[PDB]
Amino acid sequence: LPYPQEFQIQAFVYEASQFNVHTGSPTAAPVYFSYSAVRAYPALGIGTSVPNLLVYVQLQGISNLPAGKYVIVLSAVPFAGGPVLSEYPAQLIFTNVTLTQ
Amino acid sequence: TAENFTPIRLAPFQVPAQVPLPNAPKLKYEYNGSIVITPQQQVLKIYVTSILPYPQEFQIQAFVYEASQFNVHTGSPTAAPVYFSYSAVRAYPALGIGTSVPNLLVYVQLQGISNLPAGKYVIVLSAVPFAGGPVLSEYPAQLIFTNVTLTQ
Amino acid sequence: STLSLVAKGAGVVEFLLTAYPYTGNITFAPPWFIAENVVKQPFMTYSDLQFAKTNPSAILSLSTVNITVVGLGGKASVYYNSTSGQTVITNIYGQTVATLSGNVLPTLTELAAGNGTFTGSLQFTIVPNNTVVQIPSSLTKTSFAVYTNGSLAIVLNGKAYSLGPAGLFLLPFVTYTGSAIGANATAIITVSDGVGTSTTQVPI
Amino acid sequence: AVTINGITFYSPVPNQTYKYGQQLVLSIQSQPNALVTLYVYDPKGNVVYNNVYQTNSSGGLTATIATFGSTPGFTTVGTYTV
Repeated sequence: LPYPQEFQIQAFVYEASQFNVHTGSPTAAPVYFSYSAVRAYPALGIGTSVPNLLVYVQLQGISNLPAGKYVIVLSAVPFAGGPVLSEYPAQLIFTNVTLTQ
Repeated sequence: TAENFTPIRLAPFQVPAQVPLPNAPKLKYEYNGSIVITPQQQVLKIYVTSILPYPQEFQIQAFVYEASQFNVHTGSPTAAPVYFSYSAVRAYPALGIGTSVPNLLVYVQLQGISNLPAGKYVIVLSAVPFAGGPVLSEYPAQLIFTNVTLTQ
Repeated sequence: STLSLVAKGAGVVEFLLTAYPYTGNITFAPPWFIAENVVKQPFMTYSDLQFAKTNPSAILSLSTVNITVVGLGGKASVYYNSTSGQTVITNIYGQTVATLSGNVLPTLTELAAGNGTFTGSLQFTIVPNNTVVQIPSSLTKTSFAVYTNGSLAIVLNGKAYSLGPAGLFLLPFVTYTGSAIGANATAIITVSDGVGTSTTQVPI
Repeated sequence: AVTINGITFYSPVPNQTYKYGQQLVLSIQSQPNALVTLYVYDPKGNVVYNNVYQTNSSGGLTATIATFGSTPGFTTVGTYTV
């Protein structure tokens, strides 16, 4: 279904010891908060863009943050003014991630 | 070969990448017009074209820069440590031939600056393979908007 | 004296907005659902109580004095009240918002002799009411000023009646910092930059 | 060599070790008429060396950038991010 406008995959970085890695929830403060304004492609012209995105979720310190067992909560939250998301998942959590810097 | 190969170029939304204007060098291309943004956040509304099925995805690199810091004698901004970002461009992850998207409207993202200044801006962009990818370009990839204004 | 009553289920609630969407293009509709805290049973206060109070059940008739439509907050109802003789329609504000002469909703009645089960089928559009919700300049630095998500609005015979905020009903909605966000709103985005402050607006 | 983003990084490459009076080199395969505004971010988050260098009309460049050890803010330990 079409979404043409801006939303954001809100990136909140954590360790695996700052994350209870079974319940899908943090047990601490972000160790980085940054956002990725995702101007998602319409479904109104499948030909003019495709509504199945790959997003390179952007963060300003996780190529500046060091190697180690990280966990990131990626939240689909609208940059408000944009249509609805998520008839569910509303998030994707990587719970065994490994940064390398 | 040309089953997959795929030239890919950047051009404005003011003038399509469907066909770009002959003010573009192959070795440069400062667009002599403007990005006209939507001012919600500064968003380089453009087109990109991928022709043939493209099996990997790629990038539309992007960096916000002061116009007080600009060298107009070679088309290269001269400074401004501010914010940088880039877009994913998906067509499809096609398993060979038969899955292509001809026109891709890409509204390039920069956002996450909010403690560093704004002003009258210049922004360089470029159709950018994924890390020395497949062979793009009959040009221009390189898009330097001489007129941008930043909003945080 | 009050005697034996067979009562079991009752009506059926619909969970799509049907027969007139309010989509910006009318052709197209997304998957509306009225929010499903519906505690269940379109409340079945018999027309023929005196019959109830004697004989156990047969084919039994109802003042359709309610149809439960509970959501996140409040409730709304579209109920054929067989003691006024007309379609009483109420909303989450609380009030009777329309009152439509004679039979123009069908009567709920029992489907068998010995039963307690009744039907339900409802048709909606959206007519919005709006209400600003402020969001900080400590996040993206673009202060969002966001109008309330749409407002549910029943239709009978092609005529529309406000059932109230669709951010206390229509799912999926979303929240950014507790701001109801979904169809037929607007955010005035007060874009505060090193240039100053502009103010654009984005329709939802 | 690694072709970071289409421009062929020949130098810097991620992980380079330097000593007293040793040189940072800039050689990258650019598209012509390119500048590189080159920022040596020190471990206190500051550009102790900003300088603007010019690539040549071919695609290439071999430039000497910054002489580390021979200038103040490089005379003692620690990690930079160019």
